[PDB]
Amino acid sequence: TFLHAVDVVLDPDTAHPDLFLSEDRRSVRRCPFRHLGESVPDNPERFDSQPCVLGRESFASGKHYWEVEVENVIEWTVGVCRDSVERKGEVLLIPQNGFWTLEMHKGQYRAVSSPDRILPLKESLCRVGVFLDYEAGDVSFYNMRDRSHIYTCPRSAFSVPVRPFFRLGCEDSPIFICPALTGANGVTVPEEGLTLHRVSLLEHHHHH
Amino acid sequence: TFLHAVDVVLDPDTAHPDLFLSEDRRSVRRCPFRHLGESVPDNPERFDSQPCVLGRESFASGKHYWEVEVENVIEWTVGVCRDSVERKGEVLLIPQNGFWTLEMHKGQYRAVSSPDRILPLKESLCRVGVFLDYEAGDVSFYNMRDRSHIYTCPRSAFSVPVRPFFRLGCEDSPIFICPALTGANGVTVPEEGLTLHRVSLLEHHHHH
Ligand SMILES: [Zn+2]
Ligand SMILES: [Zn+2]
Repeated sequence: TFLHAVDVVLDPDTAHPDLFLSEDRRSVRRCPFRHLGESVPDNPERFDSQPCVLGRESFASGKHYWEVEVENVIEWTVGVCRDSVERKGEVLLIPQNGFWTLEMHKGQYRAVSSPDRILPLKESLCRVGVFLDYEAGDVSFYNMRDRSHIYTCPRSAFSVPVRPFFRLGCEDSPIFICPALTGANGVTVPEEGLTLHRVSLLEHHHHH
Repeated sequence: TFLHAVDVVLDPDTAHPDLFLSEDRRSVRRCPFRHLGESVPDNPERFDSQPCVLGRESFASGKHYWEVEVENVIEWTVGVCRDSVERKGEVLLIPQNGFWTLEMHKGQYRAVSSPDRILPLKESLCRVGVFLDYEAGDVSFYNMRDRSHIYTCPRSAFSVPVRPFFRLGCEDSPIFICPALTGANGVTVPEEGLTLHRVSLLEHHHHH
């Protein structure tokens, strides 16, 4: 019955080597330059060619959703994939291969990353909802400005656990995976209440 | 751990008699005129003076949130209350009486319905999130345009179950309680997917 508002954190062991994750692993950009790191170049979990990264959490049942900020990113993909998807080479990001996606490519939105399913959106998307109903075989996408439906993929027998999926098709342009709401978690609330609480990859550059 | 994105439906047995609920009990307005109905004028669950209505579901544990559309409503209150709150006469809608609220009154937003806690918001709110962390004693409010925090009430020992709470301080102006996202639930998904799916109290009037 209950819809889970997921708290998505990225899995750095899946991330293509050109992706730079925030310290909190909740935002990611593709950087043109290398950061000297501790990370294995080509462990089997890692996407080696497609500039992709997965959420750490997998879902095997139930209803789940999360939201992604994509303003100022010209090329991106969001959605869900099987935990078993192929990671190596020029993987086709299509349902038949275990990927259920929404893409921005060359100023258009494409259902299931298909040049034959251009979605006739009438505004630039800024915050996209990704929705999963596992048993119903449903991956759906929402415009979170007005909570309006964008697309539901053809219904699928997922069979294995699925994970949040992300692709960055352009450089120097971060996406932000919106944390689940937490209220005042961890924060002292004064006797009159806590007002307008505020707690970035936007400042990451290579011109130091 | 998990945040519940609640699907809130109103309880008509709590609603002040001047409130008119949509057929699906997910939106409400205060109407100046009577609708000939089947409803008891003054059952003990019903607010008799404060123009208020509760959600049907109560929460005794965990983290929960829901969202409310309030555009074009000049006077409204949203929040959480104890299931045990007083229903009769001119109840003071304050924490000490079991009400944790955010109010729009006379062009200002007021924390806990207090004329002494005017919130310095810099935009007109359109969609408000109401958040509960029961064990942490937390009722929080969010601006869902950008998922920004507005206010957390002083932390409270709720003790008994709590319910969604709504007040309509003006006439002919509906609030819409946003349904939990459902993807394509109940809807046939064509072989190419389902595109831009669309499924009102805005048309309710007394000039027939
Ligand atoms: Zn960099
Ligand atoms: Zn009416």
